[PDB]
Amino acid sequence: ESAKDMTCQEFIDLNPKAMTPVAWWMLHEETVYKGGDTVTLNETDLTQIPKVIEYCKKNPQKNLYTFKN
Amino acid sequence: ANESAKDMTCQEFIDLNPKAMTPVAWWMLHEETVYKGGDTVTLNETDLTQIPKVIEYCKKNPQKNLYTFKN
Repeated sequence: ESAKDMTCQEFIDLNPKAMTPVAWWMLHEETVYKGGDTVTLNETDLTQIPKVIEYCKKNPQKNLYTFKN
Repeated sequence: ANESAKDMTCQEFIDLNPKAMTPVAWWMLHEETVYKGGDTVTLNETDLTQIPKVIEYCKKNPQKNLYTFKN
């Protein structure tokens, strides 16, 4: 029941108010934080999160975390 | 307007895909705070104790907003 177990279909079906935190976590957990003094969205997220959504629409059966491959 | 992560109600939180609860709670607890983690972004022991308290808070107060946990 971890985020790494979430499918792309589950991701695109999330309450919209959950999609940004979930996408952020997938993109950033277990990576170096490069975003500055405070935790915030940054331009990388502006460009990547829409790509995650599109990737998951095209590949709903794949796990969300396969975006990183 | 009413569609942002900051606007999530406690009822919405307890109704989430269970796989989303930890990332949503983490973001609520950490967004806009000073980053005090190590080299990489990981859960810490404060998250271990606080995230269950977030779940309990929203179960007890479904009418309140998630982000009011911080108050």
